[PDB]
Amino acid sequence: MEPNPNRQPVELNRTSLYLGLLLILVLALLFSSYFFN
Amino acid sequence: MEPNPNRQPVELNRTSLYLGLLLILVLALLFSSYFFN
Amino acid sequence: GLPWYRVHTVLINDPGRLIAAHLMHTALVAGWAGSMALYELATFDPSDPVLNPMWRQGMFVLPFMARLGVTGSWSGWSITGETGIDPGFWSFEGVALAHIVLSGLLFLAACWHWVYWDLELFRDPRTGEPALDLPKMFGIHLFLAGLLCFGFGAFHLTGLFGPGMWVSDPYGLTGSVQPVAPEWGPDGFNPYNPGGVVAHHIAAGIVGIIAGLFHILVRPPQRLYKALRMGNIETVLSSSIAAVFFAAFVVAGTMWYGSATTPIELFGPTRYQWDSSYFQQEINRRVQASLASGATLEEAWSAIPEKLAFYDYIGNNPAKGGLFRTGPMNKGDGIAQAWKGHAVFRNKEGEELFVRRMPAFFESFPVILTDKNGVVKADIPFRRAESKYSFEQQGVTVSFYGGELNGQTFTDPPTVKSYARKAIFGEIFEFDTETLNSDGIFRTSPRGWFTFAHAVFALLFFFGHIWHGARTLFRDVFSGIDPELSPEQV
Amino acid sequence: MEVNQLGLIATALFVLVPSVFLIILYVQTESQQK
Amino acid sequence: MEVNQLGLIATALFVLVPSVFLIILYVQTESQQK
Amino acid sequence: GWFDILDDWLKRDRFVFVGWSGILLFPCAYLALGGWLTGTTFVTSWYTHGLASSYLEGCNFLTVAVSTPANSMGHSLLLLWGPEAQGDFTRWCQLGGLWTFIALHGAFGLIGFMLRQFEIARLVGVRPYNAIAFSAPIAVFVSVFLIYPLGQSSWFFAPSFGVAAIFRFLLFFQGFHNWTLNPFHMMGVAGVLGGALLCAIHGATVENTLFQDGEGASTFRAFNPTQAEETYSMVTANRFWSQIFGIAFSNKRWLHFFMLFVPVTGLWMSAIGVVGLALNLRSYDFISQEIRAAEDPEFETFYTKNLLLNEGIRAWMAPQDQPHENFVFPEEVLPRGNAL
Amino acid sequence: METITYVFIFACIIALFFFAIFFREPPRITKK
Amino acid sequence: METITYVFIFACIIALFFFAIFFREPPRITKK
Amino acid sequence: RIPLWIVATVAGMGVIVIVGLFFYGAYAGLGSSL
Amino acid sequence: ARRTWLGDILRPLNSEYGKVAPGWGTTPLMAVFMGLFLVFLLIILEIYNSTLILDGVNVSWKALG
Amino acid sequence: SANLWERFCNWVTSTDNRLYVGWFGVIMIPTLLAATICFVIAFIAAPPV
Amino acid sequence: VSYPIFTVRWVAVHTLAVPTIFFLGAIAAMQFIQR
Amino acid sequence: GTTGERPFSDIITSVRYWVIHSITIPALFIAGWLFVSTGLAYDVFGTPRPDSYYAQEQRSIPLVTDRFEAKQQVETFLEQLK
Amino acid sequence: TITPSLKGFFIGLLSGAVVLGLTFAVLIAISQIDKVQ
Ligand code: CLA
Ligand code: CLA
Ligand code: CLA
Ligand code: CLA
Ligand SMILES: CC1=C(/C=C/C(C)=C/C=C/C(C)=C/C=C/C=C(C)/C=C/C=C(C)/C=C/C2=C(C)CCCC2(C)C)C(C)(C)CCC1
Ligand SMILES: CC1=C(/C=C/C(C)=C/C=C/C(C)=C/C=C/C=C(C)/C=C/C=C(C)/C=C/C2=C(C)CCCC2(C)C)C(C)(C)CCC1
Ligand SMILES: [Fe+2]
Repeated sequence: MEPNPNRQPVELNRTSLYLGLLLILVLALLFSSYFFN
Repeated sequence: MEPNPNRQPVELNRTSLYLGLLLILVLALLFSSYFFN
Repeated sequence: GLPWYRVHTVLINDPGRLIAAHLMHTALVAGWAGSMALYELATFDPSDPVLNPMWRQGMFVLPFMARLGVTGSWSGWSITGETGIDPGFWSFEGVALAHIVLSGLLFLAACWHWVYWDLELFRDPRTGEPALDLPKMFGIHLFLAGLLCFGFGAFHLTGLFGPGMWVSDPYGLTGSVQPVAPEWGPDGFNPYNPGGVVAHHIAAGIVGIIAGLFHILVRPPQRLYKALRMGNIETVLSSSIAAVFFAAFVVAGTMWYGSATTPIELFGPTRYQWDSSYFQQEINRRVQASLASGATLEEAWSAIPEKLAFYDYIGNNPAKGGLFRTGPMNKGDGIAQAWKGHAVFRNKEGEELFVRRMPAFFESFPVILTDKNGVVKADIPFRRAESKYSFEQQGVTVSFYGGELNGQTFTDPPTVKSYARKAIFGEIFEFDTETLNSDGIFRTSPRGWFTFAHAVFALLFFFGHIWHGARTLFRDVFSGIDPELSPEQV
Repeated sequence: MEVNQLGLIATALFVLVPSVFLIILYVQTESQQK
Repeated sequence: MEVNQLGLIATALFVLVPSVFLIILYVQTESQQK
Repeated sequence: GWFDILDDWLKRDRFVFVGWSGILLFPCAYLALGGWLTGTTFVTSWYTHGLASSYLEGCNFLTVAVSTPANSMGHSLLLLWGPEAQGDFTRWCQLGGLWTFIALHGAFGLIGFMLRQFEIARLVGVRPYNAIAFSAPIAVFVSVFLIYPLGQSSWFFAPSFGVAAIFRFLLFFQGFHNWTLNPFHMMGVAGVLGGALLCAIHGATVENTLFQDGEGASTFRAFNPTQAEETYSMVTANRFWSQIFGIAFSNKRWLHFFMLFVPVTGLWMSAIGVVGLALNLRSYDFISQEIRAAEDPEFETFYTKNLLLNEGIRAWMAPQDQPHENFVFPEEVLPRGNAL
Repeated sequence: METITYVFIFACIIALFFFAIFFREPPRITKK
Repeated sequence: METITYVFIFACIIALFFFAIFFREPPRITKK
Repeated sequence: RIPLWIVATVAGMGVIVIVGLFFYGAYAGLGSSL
Repeated sequence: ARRTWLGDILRPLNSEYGKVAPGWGTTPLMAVFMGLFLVFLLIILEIYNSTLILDGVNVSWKALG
Repeated sequence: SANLWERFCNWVTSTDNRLYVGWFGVIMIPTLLAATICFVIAFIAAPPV
Repeated sequence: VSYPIFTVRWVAVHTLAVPTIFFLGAIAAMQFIQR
Repeated sequence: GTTGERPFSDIITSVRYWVIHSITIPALFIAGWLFVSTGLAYDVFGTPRPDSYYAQEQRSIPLVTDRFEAKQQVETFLEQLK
Repeated sequence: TITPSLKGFFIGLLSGAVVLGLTFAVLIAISQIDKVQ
């Protein structure tokens, strides 16, 4: 097979990881109360 | 600071991933019964 | 390289893997359908279609399967409550089975189309580079749609070569799958007439077949092809989404307001039926009729079919409930067992009182009793210090007619107040709270959930449209702008 | 107390799954040569 | 049935956590230039 | 061709740019603003809510409003020439026709306006991130003034156009929907409150990290309208916050995108919450809390306290807030604490 | 709930199987 | 069980905080 | 030619007058309480 | 590229790529059905909203059986 | 076509198949698919025996 | 320059200017109604 | 920085403008005033006059209770000298 | 056939077209009175 020429690499910098995690965690801190209801 | 010269890169090939997952999944299929008891 | 939220742009012009992608998607949606069914079949109780129907057991997929014919199980039972019936292969199990397989096949297909992404069919003979002639495709697809649309209305809904669809009386008591004859008259545009759902698919189907051919032949006017940046697939998206959310906002409305497409015996009552005391009026009408034909109050009320009384209970109003009040309606008030009967309240003077019902808006509501003219005669006081209408001071009593408590009367204040406290919700019923370990807090019906989910998705999809649309008409200025300083001078 | 049984796993998977996603990327980014 | 309440989350985390580990590595390996 | 000539004229750079969009924007936008200003001073809400609602009756800028139609009307579009008003204008006014007028007109006016942004952007050749942003205010208007009442019994329960008439909409949602306890509303405020922070903080950060490009104290004149160097020390700003807050920006492109995201995402969440309040699918209670409060009379949280406040709001307001229900709540049935 | 968990894991192993057989790293000779 | 869940996430956010402040990517000037 | 600064201060007082009439009307009109 | 049986049979259907009609082609004719559709929707909408009543059409759970 | 059946036999016996469906395979592959599918369904939903 | 009079801006300006004053006049009269 | 329109500043300053608007502005004003003071506004908008909220005795509100026969119902509300 | 509300619908469908008319009338006209280049 021919190596598909439409692919690019993917990236996520350190800050984005942090900004990411902060969002996930706080959302969890916000919705957990309603999940346990 | 000086870039610490004791670091090497880490690797996990595709087969290892598979062999890994196979182990994790089947173990889970083996212990879940006892977890739910 | 690519940011996380762009990883899928790797397909913007790789028709092969784009098909490989949509194949996997379809596989998952078909897969979900199959397996969500099995989940319902493993938990749905057919033991009683009257007081414990699918819409009380938090069933979501099971109704959509009955609306088009599938109303039986290989195990013998059936949605309408009949026995000895032979659903054939197309039973709920069957449907569920089918989807699971169709998913597996679409999977394998998705795989093949991924590895063999560079088929020539996607390369333009002229430019020798990947390309898809959108305008002609749309024509093709649209032709197939209308062709299938036609068939659905023509053979399925009509019964010609199919089952039909769900049809019921004005008070969901007789409902079932029946062949529906078309309706091209004016009343065929009435949402509550089944004939309209048939005619539509035949008419729209044909128009769809016609319109399709046109687009397979006539080409897009230069002006347009330029304007609506055709030959650029990320615009087919912008338009599709706009249609998809349009469709969405509509189904959300027909589910909430009701239509021949969302029958109460499959999705539950409507909040507006409770608002206008819909079922309350049908009951009275019947009861007063029985009294005319010389029946006693006992006989009159006893004639009222349980199912009919059940719809006249606020615990089936989709407007009651909460966002995180999960599960079936049964985890709320409990599994309905029987109708205790109509409660008639009277005071020492013999006068008949009436319990002011609970408006959907109110989580909690006070117990107030008035006569025919609406004069407050009795109530349950907050501050007893100066209560003038306490059930005690008024000698309020309660009597029942037809049902569990039929022929009985209760006069001890506590017991009287208990039922009065219950009358507020309409017809009083007997629930089994044990089984599901209910908490006694109202939950909404599938009608309610479907309506909420789709009203949201739609409003969310609008943003998708506005976003993708923009990104198509501004592809050039994407990544940024450049030079000159013109502005304020034509 | 009288909470939801699935509350725990709903919160757990809600935290892990997407966090796990990010981490998978960051680390794969972090380890790209040059 | 009358199973353990934590059984579900115990099995879930037992599968995710270590699988998640591997995947993080594989993907970070996979994306190393040359 | 006339079209390109029609175009030509419209897209002409005037004082107040018209454009194709304008053919939709200006007619509606003016009618919406006009209808309000009309009702605000002349039309009454007597036959609709048993309320005086215009200057002509004695209402002031705060108490004035264009009240919703009766509950009898239902979700009727209430057209001037519809079954209700029957072409008559005065009747139309008294049946709250001016509400659906302002609503529906203003609705299209917001479509036109966003289209304008889209159209003007294209011409000037800039990116449409001003249009994306404006989706948030649309969602709000759409969900609150349309989707919400569309889920209720009628337009009567939509927010009436007016200052005070909006405060009761707030109080209502508290009392009946316990809206403040809703996860989506919270995100909402988090966005607006947090968005009003970014605004303030970034502004101040810039004005006090400026380079000196003039000899005056009033550094406003000292600005180069024609780009070139950064007018403020982005490098100094970074170090500042990095030492006082611990975290600090360092990519103006991201800092500015962030400023779009925060308040637009917030408003979107607050919308979803209301879209659920339409079906009354609220975030009213916590079941675990209620169950313990039932069995145990000494368990008290700031949550239980609030619910009692709601009970009072509903019981004391409902009568004159929902006339069509002919409510009569005897003094003895009215929930009340001690002495008060 | 338990049934779902058992079937899920099983389905995941079968998924693995597929990928392992048809999406392995091609076994290259000599020049590896 | 719930208490544990609430405190955990909180403890996780504070952990994040730490790493974000003291283990960020050093902000490099011009030649970036 | 009418000097701008006069156009303003005249149109200015003119507004304080009308808006002030409104404020008076609050203690006499229908918007009163008497 | 990679031709295939099915691929060739379908080759015609996908080839007329950039092919557009000249000038304002069918546009005006299209702009008529569009206006018709717009009016069509407004009708069925106003019928559902009971703004446009028509003896024979009873927009309720009734008119059913 | 060099002869359909002649080709068929050349494909089946082909040593260039990812999985060598043999002659025995022609009996194997179907029987094993029946066994597994029935099993998986039985083990999950079959009733008391 | 040789500026024109009736322009689009003019139109706009008046659609808001004319009614406004008409209202400010109306309201101003209301300040005297009583009972 | 410019377009065809004649710079407001010039116009708001032109003696011609005021010669026009000293007439026009107060005109509109006195008109609107009369609109209210002649009781016309009350009829154009069906707005009750201070003595037209209730009938002398009645203390009930003229709440419109049904859409289609609303206009008819409203008219009847004006009947009881309301 | 042709009920009062149906008559009103035409009245509104007609009074609407008119507005679209006069609007596009005026526009197309004034548009073709200046635009030199
Ligand atoms: C949208 C389609 C849909 C709909 C309408 C329903 C509807 C229903 N399902 Mg259901 N279901 C669906 C999809 C859907 N399902 C799917 C895809 C699955 C597979 C996972 C299931 C699996 C499922 C199960 C296993 C069960 C149901 C059940 C039910 C019924 C009970 C209602 C419920 O529990 O509400 C619950 C509603 C919620 C808790 C609301 C979720 C809202 C979340 C919290 C918002 C998230 C916000 C987000 C994080 C914010 C971030 C944004 C920010 C970053 C910008 C109900 C009829 C139950 C049933 O059988 O009843 C007997 C049941 O047991 N469903
Ligand atoms: C072999 C073909 C096939 C068949 C016969 C069915 C049949 C069925 N499916 Mg189904 N399904 C299929 C393929 C099929 N599916 C595939 C490939 C998928 C994956 C995408 C699904 C996914 C799926 C799900 C997720 C669900 C079903 C469900 C159902 C059942 C309810 C049907 C329903 O009401 O549809 C509703 C039909 C519509 C959505 C209307 C479509 C009309 C759109 C809005 C118009 C599109 C615009 C159009 C192009 C404009 C041009 C038209 C022109 C004429 C003017 C029914 C038994 C439901 C069920 O109850 O679960 C088992 C269900 O939840 N299916
Ligand atoms: C019709 C469906 C549809 C389709 C096919 C696409 C397709 C696409 N969108 Mg998209 N989009 C849609 C709807 C759709 N969108 C809607 C409704 C919105 C508004 C909410 C958006 C908002 C949007 C934005 C803001 C962007 C895109 C982008 C893109 C492109 C890159 C996708 C990407 O790599 O994501 C990557 C996906 C992931 C790695 C993250 C997904 C995480 C989600 C949010 C969690 C939920 C997962 C869950 C399974 C979803 C359930 C599905 C639900 C609908 C039933 C791609 C062409 C991007 C693009 O333009 O790039 C330049 C881009 O920036 N879209
Ligand atoms: C162009 C901007 C614009 C837009 C989009 C609207 C839009 C609207 N106005 Mg409106 N309006 C405008 C300008 C505009 N207006 C202006 C400038 C004025 C001042 C004169 C008004 C004054 C006004 C009033 C007084 C009222 C409205 C109302 C309405 C709404 C309902 C009217 C309706 O049913 O239309 C119907 C749509 C059409 C007539 C479009 C038809 C287009 C087709 C292509 C022509 C076909 C004609 C042909 C004869 C049909 C052949 C079919 C055959 C079978 C008979 C609607 C939202 C009503 C409302 O607010 O109710 C609450 C209302 O009472 N408007
Ligand atoms: C291969 C094959 C096969 C098999 C197949 C199968 C077995 C399949 C399965 C499949 C499946 C079994 C699938 C499933 C799917 C599912 C899904 C896809 C789901 C999803 C979900 C979701 C997405 C959700 C979400 C959510 C949440 C989570 C919460 C919130 C809300 C919401 C809803 C959003 C056979 C043998 C036939 C043969 C051929 C081959
Ligand atoms: C309704 C309607 C319509 C319309 C009409 C119109 C369009 C109107 C307009 C109107 C208007 C357009 C009005 C206006 C008004 C205004 C006013 C009345 C104003 C006032 C102001 C003031 C008072 C000010 C104040 C102030 C401020 C705010 C700031 C600070 C300072 C001062 C103090 C200055 C039509 C017929 C179409 C149809 C039917 C319906
Ligand atoms: Fe800035």
